[PDB]
Amino acid sequence: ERRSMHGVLVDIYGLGVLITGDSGVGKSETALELVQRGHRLIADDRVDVYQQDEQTIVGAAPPILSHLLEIRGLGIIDVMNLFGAGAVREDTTISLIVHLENWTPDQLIFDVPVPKITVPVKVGRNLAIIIEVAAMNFRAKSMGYDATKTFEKNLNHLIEH
Amino acid sequence: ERRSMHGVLVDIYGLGVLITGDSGVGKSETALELVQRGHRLIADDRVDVYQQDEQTIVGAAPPILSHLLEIRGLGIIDVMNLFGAGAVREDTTISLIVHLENWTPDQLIFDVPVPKITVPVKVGRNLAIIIEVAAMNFRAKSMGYDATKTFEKNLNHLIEH
Amino acid sequence: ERRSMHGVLVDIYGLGVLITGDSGVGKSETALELVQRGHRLIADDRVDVYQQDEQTIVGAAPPILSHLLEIRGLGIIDVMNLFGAGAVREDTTISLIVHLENWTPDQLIFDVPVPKITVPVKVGRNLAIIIEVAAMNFRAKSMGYDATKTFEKNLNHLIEH
Amino acid sequence: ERRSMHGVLVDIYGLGVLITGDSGVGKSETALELVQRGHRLIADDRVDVYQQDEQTIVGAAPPILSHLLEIRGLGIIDVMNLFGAGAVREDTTISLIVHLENWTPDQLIFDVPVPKITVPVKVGRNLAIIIEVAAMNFRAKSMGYDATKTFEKNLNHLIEH
Amino acid sequence: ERRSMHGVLVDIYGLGVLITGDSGVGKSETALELVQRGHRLIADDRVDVYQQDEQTIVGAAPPILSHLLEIRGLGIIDVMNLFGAGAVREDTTISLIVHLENWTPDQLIFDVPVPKITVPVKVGRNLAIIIEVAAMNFRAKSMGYDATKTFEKNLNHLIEH
Amino acid sequence: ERRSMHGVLVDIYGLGVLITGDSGVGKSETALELVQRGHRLIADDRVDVYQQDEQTIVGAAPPILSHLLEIRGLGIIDVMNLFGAGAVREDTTISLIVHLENWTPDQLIFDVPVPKITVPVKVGRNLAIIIEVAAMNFRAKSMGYDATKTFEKNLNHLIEH
Repeated sequence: ERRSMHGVLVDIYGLGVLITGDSGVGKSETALELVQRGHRLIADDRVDVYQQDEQTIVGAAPPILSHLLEIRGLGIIDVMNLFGAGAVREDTTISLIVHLENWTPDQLIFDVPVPKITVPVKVGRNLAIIIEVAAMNFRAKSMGYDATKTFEKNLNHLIEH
Repeated sequence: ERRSMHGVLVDIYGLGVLITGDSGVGKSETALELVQRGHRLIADDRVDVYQQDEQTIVGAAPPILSHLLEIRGLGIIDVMNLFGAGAVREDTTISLIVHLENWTPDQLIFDVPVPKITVPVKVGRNLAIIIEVAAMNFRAKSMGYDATKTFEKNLNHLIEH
Repeated sequence: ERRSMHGVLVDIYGLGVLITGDSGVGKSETALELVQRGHRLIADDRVDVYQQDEQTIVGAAPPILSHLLEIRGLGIIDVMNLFGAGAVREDTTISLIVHLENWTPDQLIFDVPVPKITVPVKVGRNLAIIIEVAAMNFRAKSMGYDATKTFEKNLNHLIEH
Repeated sequence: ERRSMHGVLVDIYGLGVLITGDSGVGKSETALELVQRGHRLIADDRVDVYQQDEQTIVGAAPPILSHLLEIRGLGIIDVMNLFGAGAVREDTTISLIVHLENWTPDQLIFDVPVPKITVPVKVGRNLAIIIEVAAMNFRAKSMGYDATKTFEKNLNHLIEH
Repeated sequence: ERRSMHGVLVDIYGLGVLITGDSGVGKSETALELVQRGHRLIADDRVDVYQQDEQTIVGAAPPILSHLLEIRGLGIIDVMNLFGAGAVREDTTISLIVHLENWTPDQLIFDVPVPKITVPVKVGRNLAIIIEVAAMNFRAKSMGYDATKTFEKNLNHLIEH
Repeated sequence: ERRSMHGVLVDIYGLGVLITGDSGVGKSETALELVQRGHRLIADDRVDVYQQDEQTIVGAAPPILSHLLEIRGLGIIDVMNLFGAGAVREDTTISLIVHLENWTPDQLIFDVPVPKITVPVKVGRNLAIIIEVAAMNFRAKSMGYDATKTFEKNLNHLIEH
């Protein structure tokens, strides 16, 4: 079977990232900068997921929404038109989700245990780049590169200075 | 004759765009990122318009303001100095206006019926790119490409799936 | 001797810039976009300064923090890993400081009279580019190019129009 | 009336530039990097000019060639498809022409006295950027900025050192 | 089983592209600009392919060559070091091959019928961008966008002008 | 005392690089792409060096040549005009030299033992990026990152696979 979720599904560095968060927070706008930044859009506002394996989930946009993105202030926008074929992608695996929230103090998952992170929304923060970094990073670990390793490496430096 | 208006007049993709909005909203700052992004500045803070035809209006900066842009925090700035000749332009036609506002719920015009749009200002929104998109888009339509057409095209897809 | 300060120390255009401001304002996030924008990180959150001359001060990161940057939402991040060698620098001279504040109305200095500027934090303002401009500008003056000169030059224009 | 010419007509910085030169030299390929670099394509391989004034000439592509560009190795290419609306433009004024030649030693014009320059083709030369510079420059002069002026300015420096 | 081939295997837009061509032609250098341009390197100079399905082939670098790239003039280079994690990728599917040749006049395939194209090497041609375009294009077709369709569309224009 | 040399002196990543090579090879053109790429020009065609220490040499342009660059096809060019203050720099230390040559088969130094490398000039090679890499690399080593280390690291992989 399949299901539907809110949020926009972009493709960053070939990494399926599903941006989620209470309406108005800035998911469509952020996905627009990401697309403008060379990344691929799959689904905006509403996403149709269809689990492929027991560890791999796929998402896509409902037929009507294809190649489209709404943005409070300009309304519906065809990214294919404005940016060319490299701004859209039919389907993709959701390898990570980013929940855009707001403010408080501070390795989650979701609907079929999928890597998830939550970033706060506040003045002076480019969500587009933070999501770009979030992806680069997630990808970096998969290869073994971790902040912890570098951190353990720095610690030696002192001990053995 | 001629007249003067508040707001900054940038040139995006050869498209005269006049950014307007209550002081402090971020018109000069936004025009600074647009310039840094390769677009041309014509007039900042105050613009002198002089209707050419009955359908074409032109705008320019008062002599003193030439090549200058003020920014709360750094004061007056000469864009010619910091970015070179490609960051400034003497005059230009105002083909579109963008009114930067704030928040509520939701094809206007103005002083000689000129295409106009209003975008809300709120955390997580790169006004510079939204204005860049606004221009690309306005330009796209003039060529026939519309979200509606793509939308009607998607609708068929289902009907004739 | 030496001392320690809060704030992040980036290197922009070979210009040592120390970003300061009440926690949460967005110094680490902003330094992350600057790094992503090709600039070099020296120290994040905490900086260790060691005056070289009576006019030249140097700053560096405590051994553990080396190559690292924390960001509310992704935690500790190794910029060397994500961006390569050109995103980090061991030490550097602090030629300018930028204090990120908020709101009110409106050529300072500090601990060994060092050029300083204060920029307000508010929606619709890319601190990363403003700091980039701040640096370009500071650098421009050192070469004689000033807004004042251009301003005096524009004034003639009228007088001798 | 109208006429037709060989060469590709790109739009750089809103400046109509008609690239010409013996087949195989690299006009289509170069116009492809320029388009990829954010500039607008008007006509490739063959251009249809139609003088507007006695000082202003306009050029456009024959209907079939619209939005297309051939490239030895990939054949016909639709730039609208690959790059979006901002990669094409219907018509434009030819303000400058650049003749791509080869080698020898060293302010021309043409068919209705139009500013013209000739650049040599040889290993280690990015024609795309040289044409970009050629345009920026042509534009810079129109505003008064000239190498000669800067040169006369440098000369004083010594005399009055 | 598996096999080995000459040429470099880059990842462009998530598209496995295997650049081939007589030594000295410029495969490593070109892959270096592509990496510098944000694309991922998998294997340089020598590639180890291992067919996954009967329609899908995979390629990777021999253990020693990992993260490395030789360039006549600088010798061996670690792209991970210079550009960060986003410049390398362990393995990938070879969806297309580009054979860099030279000169003569003018839909091939190879070892398990894989889409292939041949581009000529000659002054005034940025192989990096042509390969970038080659990929965008190959990808564009898979989605239905073709030069032929646009061409048939232009033809109507006249017939029904 | 002081002396003069041929070649152009650019500043890449704050690294003084002196490009040398038989006239016509493409030093000025290459330095033009580097400047366009955000790097700083110090001296073109002719450089005036003045040894500071016994290990540190400085170079600058003769007063007349200041801010200027000649390019076969456009003649003298003022980079300050076309690109802004960030395209020029008064003086700088020459930390590396790159000799642009041509073709044959294959850790030098010079006039006060200065790190030197020689790169071949041939179709399909972006000298601008190779020089950019050359600098990043030289800089990377100074920090300990070497291809050899990564190479020794890869070798273990097999031995201890």
